[PDB]
Amino acid sequence: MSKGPAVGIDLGTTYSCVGVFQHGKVEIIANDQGNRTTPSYVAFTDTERLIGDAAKNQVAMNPTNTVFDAKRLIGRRFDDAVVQSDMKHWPFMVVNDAGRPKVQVEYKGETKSFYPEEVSSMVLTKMKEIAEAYLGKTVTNAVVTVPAYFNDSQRQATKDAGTIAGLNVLRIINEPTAAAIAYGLDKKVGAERNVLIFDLGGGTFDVSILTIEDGIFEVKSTAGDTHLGGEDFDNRMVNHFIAEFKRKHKKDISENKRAVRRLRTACERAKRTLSSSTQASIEIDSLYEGIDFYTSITRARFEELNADLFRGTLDPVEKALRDAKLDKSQIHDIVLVGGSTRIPKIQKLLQDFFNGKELNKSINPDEAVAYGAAVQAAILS
Amino acid sequence: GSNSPQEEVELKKLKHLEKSVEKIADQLEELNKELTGIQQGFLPKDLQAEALCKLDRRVKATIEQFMKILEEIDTLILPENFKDSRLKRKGLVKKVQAFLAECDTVEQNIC
Ligand SMILES: Nc1ncnc2ccccc12
Repeated sequence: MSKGPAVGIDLGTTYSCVGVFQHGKVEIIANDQGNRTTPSYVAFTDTERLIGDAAKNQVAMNPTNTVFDAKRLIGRRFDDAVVQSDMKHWPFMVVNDAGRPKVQVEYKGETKSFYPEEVSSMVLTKMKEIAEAYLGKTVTNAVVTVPAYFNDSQRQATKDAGTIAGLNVLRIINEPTAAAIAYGLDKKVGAERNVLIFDLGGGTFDVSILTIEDGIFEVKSTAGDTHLGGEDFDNRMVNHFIAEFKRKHKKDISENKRAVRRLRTACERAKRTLSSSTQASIEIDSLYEGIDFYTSITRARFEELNADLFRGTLDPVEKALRDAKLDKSQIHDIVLVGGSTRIPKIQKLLQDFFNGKELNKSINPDEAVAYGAAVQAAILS
Repeated sequence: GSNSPQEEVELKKLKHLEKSVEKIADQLEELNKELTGIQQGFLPKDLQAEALCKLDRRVKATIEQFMKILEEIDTLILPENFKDSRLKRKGLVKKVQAFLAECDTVEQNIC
């Protein structure tokens, strides 16, 4: 293969995305399964190492040896409060190696341990291959994104994951900076600009405030909830349905893992439909004890079940404005990123908070960070 | 008759799902034949329990494939006038649930 262009990689907690700037536009690259995002999963089996979709597809079968959430561990010490709190909820083992965490798995019948940057290098290798398969050219140069709150150790560990994967990391840029670049906020004429990035996706909630002057970016403040996302909204819907099944049939499905999974998968889909329709229908034959479960949920009912969680997204916004020493009227631009920003109620609450101001939302929220990174990668080539 | 061209689209998706169920069922039958083989085979009593537990990954993969079929069938919305599609959907779920119960007997008898 001949030499290829530079790419933009959004290395996410749950999913990763790769883009390329060509013919005056960014193209988000679909993976071998045709998906525009790839799960940040690595599975170790009795015979092979699986990455992405193939790794996520067999998690129910091999939970202990399937690694994900490496981004929550990357550049951290084993004794970090974040490491200690998160490991209780993971099915895979996290061990202490001289103060550093390592995921421990069974691989080809042997006990093996990996540093979080080695796991992230496997995901970056997959992103590099996805780009090469589409372009039909060798991909070496990339811009890799990190959250704005990442420290020196977390940024260095991410760059090290890039190097391990055979990538030449042109630059490591903040995720909110990448989203601002996607909308070309840096190219708008005039004086200094105060930009608010509202990132609700990939199991985390991040609010960042940035200032752009003559193409120069400065992070003024960061806030959020490290464990808030779409899954929480799904859980509320599942609880609502479980209670509805009890009311209608006087039967508890919650101890049948397969019934709960069928219900959960259907709620995830009904949630996505409620972003473009005002009602979602669900038909599940023989859900539990031979009972068919045919029901529906309105957008309003969904909004109500999640009312505290949705309203709660404004507390980090107020905290970020306070830490940046800014009033809400001083924000020139609001950018939505992450799949959950597609929820109409979340957009409504955010627009009403900014007294009817229009939101930058035309770029697919799941892809906007990779989009901005791809633009940056083309600029640095 | 009230048979609509739109219902043909749904019946075609259901027939593809039935063919996928037949393929997973053939793997479950090969697992049952391998299970029986080890049990009434040439291996010593101790070496049989190890060989049988080596089928666990395959039995778990079979269960997962039937679960993904259930999830796929669950995306279908069929109006009340789609009687043949509603009957085929019901029949297919029950067939998959009976194969899932067999997978559970295998899973409870290995390891
Ligand atoms: N993650 C999502 N949350 C809400 N609505 C959506 C709509 C389409 C795709 C993803 C989502």
